[PDB]
Amino acid sequence: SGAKFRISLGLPVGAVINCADNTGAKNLYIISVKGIKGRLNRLPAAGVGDMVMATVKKGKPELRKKVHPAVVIRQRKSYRRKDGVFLYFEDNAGVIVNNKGEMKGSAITGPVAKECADLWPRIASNAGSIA
Amino acid sequence: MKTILSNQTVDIPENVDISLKGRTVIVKGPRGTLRRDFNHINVELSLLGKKKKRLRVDKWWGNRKELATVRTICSHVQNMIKGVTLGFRYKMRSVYAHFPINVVIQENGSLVEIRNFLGEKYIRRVRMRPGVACSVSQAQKDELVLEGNDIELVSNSAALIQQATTVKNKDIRKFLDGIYVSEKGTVQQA
Amino acid sequence: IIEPSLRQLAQKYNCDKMICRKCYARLHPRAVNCRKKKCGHTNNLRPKKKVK
Amino acid sequence: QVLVLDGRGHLLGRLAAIVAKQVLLGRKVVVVRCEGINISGNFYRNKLKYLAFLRKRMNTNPSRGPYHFRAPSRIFWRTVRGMLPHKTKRGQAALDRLKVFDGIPPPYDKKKRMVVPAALKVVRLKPTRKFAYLGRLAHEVGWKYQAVTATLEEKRKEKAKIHYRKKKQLMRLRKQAEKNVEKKISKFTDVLKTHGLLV
Amino acid sequence: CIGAWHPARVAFSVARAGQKGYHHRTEINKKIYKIGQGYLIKDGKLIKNNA
RNA sequence: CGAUGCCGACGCUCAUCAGACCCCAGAAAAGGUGUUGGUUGAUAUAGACAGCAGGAUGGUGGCCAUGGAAGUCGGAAUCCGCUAAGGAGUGUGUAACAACUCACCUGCCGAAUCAACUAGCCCUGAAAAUGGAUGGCGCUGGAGCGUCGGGCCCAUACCCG
RNA sequence: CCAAGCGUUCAUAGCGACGUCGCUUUUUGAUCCUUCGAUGUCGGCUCUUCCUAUCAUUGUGAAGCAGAAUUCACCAAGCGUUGGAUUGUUCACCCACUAAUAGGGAACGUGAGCUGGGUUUAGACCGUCGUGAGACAGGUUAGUUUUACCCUACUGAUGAU
Ligand SMILES: [Mg+2]
Ligand SMILES: [Mg+2]
Ligand SMILES: [Mg+2]
Ligand SMILES: [Mg+2]
Ligand SMILES: [Mg+2]
Ligand SMILES: [Mg+2]
Ligand SMILES: [Mg+2]
Ligand SMILES: [Mg+2]
Ligand SMILES: [Mg+2]
Ligand SMILES: [Mg+2]
Ligand SMILES: [Mg+2]
Ligand SMILES: [Mg+2]
Ligand SMILES: [Mg+2]
Ligand SMILES: [Mg+2]
Ligand SMILES: [Mg+2]
Ligand SMILES: [Mg+2]
Ligand SMILES: [Zn+2]
Repeated sequence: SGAKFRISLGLPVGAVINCADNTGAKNLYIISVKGIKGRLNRLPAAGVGDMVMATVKKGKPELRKKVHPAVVIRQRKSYRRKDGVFLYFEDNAGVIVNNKGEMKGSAITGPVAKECADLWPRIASNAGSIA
Repeated sequence: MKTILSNQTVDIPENVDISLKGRTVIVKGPRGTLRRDFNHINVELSLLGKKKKRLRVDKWWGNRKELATVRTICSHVQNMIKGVTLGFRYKMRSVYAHFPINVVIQENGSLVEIRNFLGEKYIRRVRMRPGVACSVSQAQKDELVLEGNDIELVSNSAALIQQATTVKNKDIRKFLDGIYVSEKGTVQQA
Repeated sequence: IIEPSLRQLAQKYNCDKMICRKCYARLHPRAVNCRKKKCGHTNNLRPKKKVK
Repeated sequence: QVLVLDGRGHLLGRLAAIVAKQVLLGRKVVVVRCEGINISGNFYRNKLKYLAFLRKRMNTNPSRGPYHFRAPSRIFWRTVRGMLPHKTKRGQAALDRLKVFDGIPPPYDKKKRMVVPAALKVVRLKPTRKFAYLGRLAHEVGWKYQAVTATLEEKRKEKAKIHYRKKKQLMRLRKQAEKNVEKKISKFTDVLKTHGLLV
Repeated sequence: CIGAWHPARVAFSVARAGQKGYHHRTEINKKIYKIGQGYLIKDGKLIKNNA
């Protein structure tokens, strides 16, 4: 019921982020972002908690050469919260999901942003820690 | 073609007194008074007789459109007589398949609240025209009774309620819910 | 469910109508010409189709 | 000196045609109550006419004209300007011989107003024809002082009513006085009747 | 491009260089969070804890 | 913008894209229960046209063709009796029953009514890019359209000098 | 526009043959009126504006509209109509997001605004053609993008009556 607030977007289209699950994919290459209408010359951009469409550039062959739905769980660009805290992570990471938002893998490596965890309970249950 | 003369007469009941201020018609009866101005029509109004009064409407040198206005005035004047003697009573039935339509009368019958129409959370509030009173019908369930002396005010009041409960973005041949005018009578049957 | 008498009352206002073939205007059941200028008061009327 | 006209019940273009010819002959004209002026045709088709005018604007700089005046007085003024050769000194001199007012401000409120029977709506229109009111039309295209002008026009009418009652009073005395002095003025009353002055 | 060939003029709606800022502006719906009191000398003591 | 500031004449037309003068500067088919005028044909004081009752059946569910159609769907035929009358049937309804309304008829009240065409004006048909042009303002008891009067305006034309 | 048909039934919910009447100038033509003492020739980029023949959104009418989705029509151009791979491309096609991914004009808007990828000088290669010099709406590679301080318009800045 409580809607997420705007956060700074650090991952335009073309960003290659780490894949932080145990699917087999090493990195995720963002080809688009969900919910972006955009305007002329503006690249769609993604932040923690956003579902994006990505391909695997490095990883298991069965996962390569196709488009997956993924969710960003960490970002290197610092975003403000309503308590005034500017948080950023050591790296940009995501996890492959399906359209329903449930993970394709079962484990997550590293922390998961609170912004994404609140939005995706299936990702939240797998998060070892929350930031 | 212009017609030399076209006229019609109206009989006035004994308990009704009609006075003319030019083309303004004032009808006074047991239930009250109604004044209507006919200055937008170029006719000639005349009161004839003293024991059995009559109202005459004349249209000299009228084309087809102007002749059609002669009876229209007579019918309006007759309705005014009907209003001040018997009054007007429109009844409405509320129709619904699943969701009962709850109607609450406020402000001595001048405000109507409609709730749960097709299950909507929105509350519809319809304001009756002056001189028109709405009331729930103690005789029948899911019925309203609108009463007043002016037919147009009463019937406009009922049109407001009927159009308040309109179905949107559905097949209205299937979703028939609404409050509708079911009868056009008189307050005092006589 | 609706009492069949009340259904007829509702149908008088929602179903018993003629429809202009040129401009789709809702018309009284005894209409012989449309009332809209946009179609030139055409007499190409058809009944409002009945819901099944 | 000045020809004061009352715009109530006059059709816009017929009043302008007569007024324009008058100021071109060197006469000063004042038209008051321009909101009381009328136009033939239903209100709606006359509102569409002004909205069509309202759309005329220099696409590259609207501030350079046309200027769409919203007051019923200025609408009438521009209509008289359209019947004058206003791009010549002779026309501009005439255009300066015309004053236009909404309502009746002083000093014309306490002066007699003339009408133009060749532009009166009761004369020139068939009674079954629709017509528009310049004030209502102006109010619905951006005029802002319809409510105030009506407020001040009602004050004027209240004062004019007291003035009329005073004049009727002074006329009832005038008739009585003529009876009291009837004997002394009978001879002079015969001269006037002999020559048609008194009937 | 500051306009098409026709109209053979630069339109008022095309971006041009000039003054930026120092514009009159009216902004609405700025909530008052606090109406603070000024300093007072009371009993020989400066009372200024308005924060 | 010189001249109708004629007590001009008889009609038509309302346009929420009106109309407005050779060339010429924008419109067609097809439509309208807008309005006007015409042509033809009906029917009406033996009381017409609305409005306000009944009737759905007697042979008979006419026989075919039917999985099944009884007046009710396709194809050729398409009669009688009792009568104020009553199609061997216009429309209601299914996969079949089931069901109803018109044709018809008299009861009422009391002057014109119905239909098909045809032609005027108006309207629909009728969408483009800078804002926009009966020349403009504007004009609707016309300053519009058709038929016509007196009068008046002025070319470097005609007349006299 | 007519309406033979399609649509289980049923011409016209939605379509619609045989015919026929139009509109438009974002296609191509046809013509040769203007410009050959020169109006800078494609496309993109950028930027404003306008049209409606409406894809989305607001309000609506109709469906063979139960709901959901969709289709047809009305008032309607206020606000939107995107990111990319291949191509010089306009066009095209595909990926992806989206409420939607509508269509167009402005000297086929816009080169003293750019860029110069293509076309369209001089160098050079290939194929076909030619004895040849050379040619090719056939490929290929390299090939100078000038001036504003004038007037106006526009943007701001003093000021003037
Ligand atoms: Mg771009
Ligand atoms: Mg303003
Ligand atoms: Mg001579
Ligand atoms: Mg068929
Ligand atoms: Mg030539
Ligand atoms: Mg030639
Ligand atoms: Mg030249
Ligand atoms: Mg040039
Ligand atoms: Mg449109
Ligand atoms: Mg639906
Ligand atoms: Mg060009
Ligand atoms: Mg240029
Ligand atoms: Mg250049
Ligand atoms: Mg090149
Ligand atoms: Mg070369
Ligand atoms: Mg050779
Ligand atoms: Zn219609």
